[PDB]
Parts: sequence; C-alpha cells; structure tokens
Amino acid sequence: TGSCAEEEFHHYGLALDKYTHFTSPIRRYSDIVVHRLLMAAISKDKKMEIKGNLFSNKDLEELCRHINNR
RNA sequence: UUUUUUUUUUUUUUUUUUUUUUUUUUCUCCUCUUUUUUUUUUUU
Repeated sequence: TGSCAEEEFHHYGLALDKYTHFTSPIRRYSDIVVHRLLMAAISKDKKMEIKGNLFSNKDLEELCRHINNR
C-alpha cells in the first residue's frame, strides 16, 4: 500500500483500480492476512481497540516477496 | 622224609597388582543447439 505511489495501485489488465483475492483463506496466505484485516475492521468500527498487533511495513514486504517467490 | 627270611602308595600351602571405541594414503577430470527467459485472468 502506502509504501508506494497511487500510480502503482491499479489493476489495468482488468480495468479496475484495486484488486485482490478474498475467496480462499485456505489454499493461500495473503487471504488469511485479508481475513484478519477485514475482521479487525468489522470489529474495530464499534469504537473499541483490537489488542494484539497485526503487521508492520518490513514484515509485509518480506511476506509479499516470499509469496511472489512461492 | 623238603625247614628259615627278604619294609612301603612325594613332603608343602594362610599370593600383591592402581585400565577403556578406533588405530595408517591414491591424482587431474569438454554436461551438444528455436529463444528472449514465460508470467494478468477464472474455476481446487
């Protein structure tokens, strides 16, 4: 995300401007990330706090390079 | 009518000890051919 510029956020091949998967938390790894984050969002938009951190910049970039490799 | 004598199975028992798997060679060695390397996408 905000580790890069807007121009690097698009999904030109499909004419979208943002595209990921969320339909497979089981056979992949970015999807469990997306699960944790979406559920953190539905649980945080109540004005409380989600104890226990989620990620950090370097962690996310090493995970995404690992997933590209795999 | 034929008496008397010529030994036998070596003696001994009431001595201390503080190590340790194995064990000892063999040299340098020409990998052949459409490629940059493909890549989104969706159904597990």
